[PDB]
Amino acid sequence: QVQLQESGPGLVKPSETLSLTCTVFGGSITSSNHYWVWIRQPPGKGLEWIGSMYYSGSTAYNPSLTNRVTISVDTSKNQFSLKLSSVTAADTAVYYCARQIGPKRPSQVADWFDPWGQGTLVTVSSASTKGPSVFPLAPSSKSTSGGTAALGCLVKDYFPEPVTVSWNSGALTSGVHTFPAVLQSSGLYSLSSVVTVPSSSLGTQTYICNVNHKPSNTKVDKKVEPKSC
Amino acid sequence: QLVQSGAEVKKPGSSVKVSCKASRGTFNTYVFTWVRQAPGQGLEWMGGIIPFFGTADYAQKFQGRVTITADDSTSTAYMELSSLRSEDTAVYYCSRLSQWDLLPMWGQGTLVTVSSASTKGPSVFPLAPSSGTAALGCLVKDYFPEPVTVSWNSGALTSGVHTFPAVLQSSGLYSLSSVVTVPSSSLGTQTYICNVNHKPSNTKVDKKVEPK
Amino acid sequence: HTNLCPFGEVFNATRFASVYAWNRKRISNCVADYSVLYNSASFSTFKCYGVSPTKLNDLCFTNVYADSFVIRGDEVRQIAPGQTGNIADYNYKLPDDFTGCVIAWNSNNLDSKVGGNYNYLYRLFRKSNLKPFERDISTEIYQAGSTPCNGVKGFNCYFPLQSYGFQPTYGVGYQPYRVVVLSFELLHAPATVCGK
Amino acid sequence: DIQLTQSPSFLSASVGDRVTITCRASQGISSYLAWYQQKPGKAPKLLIYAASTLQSGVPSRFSGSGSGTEFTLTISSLQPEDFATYYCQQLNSYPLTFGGGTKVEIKRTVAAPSVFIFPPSDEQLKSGTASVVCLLNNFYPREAKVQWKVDNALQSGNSQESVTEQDSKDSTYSLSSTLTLSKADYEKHKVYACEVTHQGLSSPVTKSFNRGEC
Amino acid sequence: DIVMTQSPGTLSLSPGERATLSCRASQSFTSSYLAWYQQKPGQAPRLLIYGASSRATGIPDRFSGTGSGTDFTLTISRLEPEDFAVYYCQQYGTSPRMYTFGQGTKVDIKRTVAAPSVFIFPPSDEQLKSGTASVVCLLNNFYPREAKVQWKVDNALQSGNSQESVTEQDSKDSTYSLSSTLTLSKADYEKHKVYACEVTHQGLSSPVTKSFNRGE
Ligand SMILES: *[C@@H]1O[C@H](CO[C@@H]2O[C@@H](C)[C@@H](O)[C@@H](O)[C@@H]2O)[C@@H](O[C@@H]2O[C@H](CO)[C@@H](O[C@@H]3O[C@H](CO[C@H]4O[C@H](CO)[C@@H](O)[C@H](O)[C@@H]4O)[C@@H](O)[C@H](O)[C@@H]3O)[C@H](O)[C@H]2NC(C)=O)[C@H](O)[C@H]1NC(C)=O
Repeated sequence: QVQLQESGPGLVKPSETLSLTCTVFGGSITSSNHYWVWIRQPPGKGLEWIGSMYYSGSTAYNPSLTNRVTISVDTSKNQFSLKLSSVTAADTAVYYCARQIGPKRPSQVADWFDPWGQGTLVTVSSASTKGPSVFPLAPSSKSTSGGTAALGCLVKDYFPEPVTVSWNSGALTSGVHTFPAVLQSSGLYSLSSVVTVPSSSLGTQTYICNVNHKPSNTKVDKKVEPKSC
Repeated sequence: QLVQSGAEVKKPGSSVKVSCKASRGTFNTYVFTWVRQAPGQGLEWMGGIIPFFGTADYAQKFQGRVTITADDSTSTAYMELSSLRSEDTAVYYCSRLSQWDLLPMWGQGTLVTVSSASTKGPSVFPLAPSSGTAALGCLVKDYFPEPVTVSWNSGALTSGVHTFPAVLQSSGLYSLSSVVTVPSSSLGTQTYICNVNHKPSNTKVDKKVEPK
Repeated sequence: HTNLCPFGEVFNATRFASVYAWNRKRISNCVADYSVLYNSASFSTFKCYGVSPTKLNDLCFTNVYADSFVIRGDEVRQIAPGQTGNIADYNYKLPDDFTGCVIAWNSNNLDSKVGGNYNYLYRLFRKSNLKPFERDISTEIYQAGSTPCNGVKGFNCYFPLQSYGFQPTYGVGYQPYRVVVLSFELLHAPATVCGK
Repeated sequence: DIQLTQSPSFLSASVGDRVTITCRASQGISSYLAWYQQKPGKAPKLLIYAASTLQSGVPSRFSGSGSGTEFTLTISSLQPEDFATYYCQQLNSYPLTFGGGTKVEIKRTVAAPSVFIFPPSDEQLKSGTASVVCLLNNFYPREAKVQWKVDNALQSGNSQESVTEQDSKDSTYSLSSTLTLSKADYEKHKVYACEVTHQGLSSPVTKSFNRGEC
Repeated sequence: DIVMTQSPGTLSLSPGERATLSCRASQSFTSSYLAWYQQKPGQAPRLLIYGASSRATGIPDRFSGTGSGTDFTLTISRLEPEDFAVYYCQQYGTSPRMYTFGQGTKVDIKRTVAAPSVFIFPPSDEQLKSGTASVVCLLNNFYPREAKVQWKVDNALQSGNSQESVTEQDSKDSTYSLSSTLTLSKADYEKHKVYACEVTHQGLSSPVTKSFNRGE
């Protein structure tokens, strides 16, 4: 099973150069019947093909991206990269790397994408990077006798997107809702991640939210307990 | 993938002969040419030879002084430069072509130094700062051969340090200068020492720069 | 003479010509080696007709012609005397008494684009077969029906040239191949291309 | 440049309904079309290629058909996990282009929201800013109304909302409303409450706490 | 011979831009070829493009080559930091006589105009004991590389008794530094009193002079 694991900075200042890298797993990059591509999706918009590349060097770029796109391959590291210069706010998008199947015969049905990378959000902004502050959203003292209570974490004042939130190192996913971030008037993002648990477990089960913000190298593990009075 | 002979050191008026061995017997289909490059300068073509015929041509600036030969039995080309002068100090390259492709193969180059050949150490003189930021340095003068290494405060002071590439004087010796810019307040409360090491002469000089 | 024959300027051509517009190079007044051709292992196809490659270094010729073009793998077979096909009939034909050598190698790493290299063309339609060493570069609209094509493409009105796909993912029979056809003539004149 | 027009832009169908999405190309591309399924936060997933060939690992309820200019993607029995945005892609000419996408919403029975209110933590009040969060959990449909009352004074202009995408298992939504105040303004008033109205509710629901009181 | 001329002399570009270098021949390439080389400080020339439009082995695909006859071009789509060096073009041929080089083109990391900080250094009392005087003039951190130094000894412009040395472009502020050394004998040094070096640079609205009085 071929896998693609992309990496790179999620924040690029205007007029600078975007740079991302995709690492191929479970298969060699010197494939004689596949292309290595990049596809971007602006927030709330459709998909746009950026370019495709064969391991031996050849490229085909989207003419809508002028001459500011360059894809490169590192056969010795099983990697292929993307570079986009003179970036503007119109370049803020989630960038995917993917594998395109090439045709073996003239006029053969090919050129679809499988598999894809997970997607990396790159924000074009001169604004400085800020890591978030994690505040607990404690379950109410009232709650119920043996019903269900709600608790969560408040991830406030960070830039740029995104942050990732998990609960109990990934051992808590049932009933979890991580809301999309809202852009506050201060220019910084903020979101909350909540989870509904039975009220009887509030004294016998720990709940830690795992907040990760790669643009600021921030990792916060915050415990959410019932508030004491 | 040509292989040239080792570096040479010659006195003025003498001659030097540099070899260029071709990888196996690829000889005859080739034209071999010699290109030299003085330190920090560009590339200059000296001449060429067609091995299978022994026909050699030269640049008029070198005609007479340079003789290019070739031996088909050993897959080696030769360049002899006579009446050497200080201006002939350069790295000399052999390069070739191929009958059935257009591709330039180059040798690794041969350094030929034409000057009074001794092994001597440099004299280090201080460049004293003038009486918000001031400059000071050391004058590493009259040494041979290349190179020398210079550090400040034994590696502690690196910010604002400029060690210039050495120049070859008419005496045949090298001169090098290494300077550093520091705030003017620290002149009376910070000792600056340049560390000059010349391995060919086993030279280790620690010279302290003084504000007069 | 003394000068070597510029085979480096035909084999190492950064760009080769399309087979319908095959490039011909005239070789004259030079010492033609022949060791490194038959000694280089880059070539996928090396077949000589009318003469032997070993007995070629010690033989004189008045002129030597170097014809070079690009086709696909399964069409390399047609670069030989007495062959038939789209290339042999409409693009490049060798005579039945051909005296020379055909040299071909896979150039997929050079003549393929990930969007498909559509610069190499071949003639698909022609009213008659090419006779030996003929070069046809006309782009006249092929009238395949009664209706006179008024120079406009359409129904029963073709463009006579078709484009190779040439994508690096193509099968070996459809990947690009660069071909060099060395023909040796011995006219009634002192000779200029001999060798070794 | 080949342009792909995808109709409709949005659609909402019930579980078990038969859904049909149309992709119309600006020119005839024979059968050089592929379909993709993109769930929220995930990369697009290949469903159909060559207009009608199903990708290994896709439920049989998905199917594609069409030739030339018009193509259709059909989900014979819509499931809750099928909430996604579906894209078509021409694979005939460069540059490679996608359609605009068809966002498919699930229509289920009405579900009233569970309401919770969270006071600002003592750790945040130390920073000088107070955030009061109100949670509306697992409700359908998406439309909901949240009013903030501070000492029975309706607030406006100091609250932002955020709605999760449709859940892939029960097809519900969740909403969070954050009331941002200064530490000084937070300590001036006492009763904080968010009033919720949603189709599944039958009288408005108000969750409230008293500042400082346990 | 065939004269090969390159342009521009210095190509001042920011990392990430597209570089364009020209190579002109005195006569149309009848039976000649063309290659492009890259040379970094203290290294041998490295082949980039040959046959006008053939990428050598290992050279990145951002390096391109075009041209025909008398005019040729070396195009770098996106300039990388490892690409800031000197570039040469050489024409070759089947025979030996052809080979000629161009004068080279320096591709440096572009910057705003920066005027040099000028310092002058009298000869140390230790060197005066040796019978030779060396006066040094430092031009610190400037851009572009082009600079002019003139030595004046009691208002007498010096010539033929000075040598210069220029550092590589700095990896942090992208500026150059120059060192010029005036060499006089100890006898000739004490016959004059005022020693100064006049610096002319694009960043200076007028030539700056830094002097010292022999003694004080
Ligand atoms: C134009 O011609 C050049 C040069 O052709 C070479 O010489 C002729 C006479 C024939 O012998 C060819 O087979 C030779 O290649 C061609 O460039 C070559 O391209 C190939 C790829 O197709 C390159 O292969 C690489 O080789 C690397 C290591 O090479 C080692 O051996 C060579 C001996 O040739 C030696 O020079 C080198 O120092 C190494 O020791 C290897 O790391 C890499 O992965 C790859 O395999 C080859 O290197 C190129 N030649 C040279 C000398 O580098 C062009 O392909 C040709 N173009 C056309 C259109 O024909």
